[PDB]
Amino acid sequence: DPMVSKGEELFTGVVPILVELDGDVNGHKFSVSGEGEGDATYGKLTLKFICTTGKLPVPWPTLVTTFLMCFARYPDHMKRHDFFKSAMPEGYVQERTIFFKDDGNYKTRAEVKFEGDTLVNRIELKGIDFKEDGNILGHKLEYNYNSHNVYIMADKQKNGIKVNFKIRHNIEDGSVQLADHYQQNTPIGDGPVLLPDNHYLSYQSALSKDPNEKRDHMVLLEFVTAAGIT
Repeated sequence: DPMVSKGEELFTGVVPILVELDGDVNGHKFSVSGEGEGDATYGKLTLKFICTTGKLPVPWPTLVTTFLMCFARYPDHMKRHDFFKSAMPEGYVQERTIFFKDDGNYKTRAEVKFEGDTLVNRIELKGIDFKEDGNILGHKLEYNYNSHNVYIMADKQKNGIKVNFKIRHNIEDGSVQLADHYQQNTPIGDGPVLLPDNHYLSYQSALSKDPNEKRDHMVLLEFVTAAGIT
């Protein structure tokens, strides 16, 4: 399939990644930069993020889903369903509204595309209605992350896809904070894209720190694999 071979071709080796994010949550403005690489053949990503404006006003775990589905590993028999890579190199826009249960919500807009040989993810984030002593602004989330499934379905009306899933953030008291994610992806180019049948992506994530880094940061490792179609 010429289309599959196209995107595939762009992600055959290790691809350098650049991440830039500008956010504002409850009047607190901040910026974050991230770098790393992705290897779609194995569905692996490795990134290091640094808050360049000082201390991050929100917990790092809350930004994991915001900070690259195009690096997912799609089994051979599911390659014709890989919307993410078919939209490259022009890219796609990834929009979300993340609802934190009993708390505020994030509104994000990201552009994911190639700039030379580098995959860039430019993000704008707006957080509103957060409680001053809730789990987010109160920094009560643990520095860890659970495994989750992301459900994908076509949105032929917009020549793109709709995505939905719930994240469970562990709270320091043993309880959990739910984050409902509503997502929409549309291509940037006018070119054709692959619209998939219903399926999902399994995500495994591990968070760490760089013992040598004095700046507020986060090291993220992700494993992503497509599934749901026999």
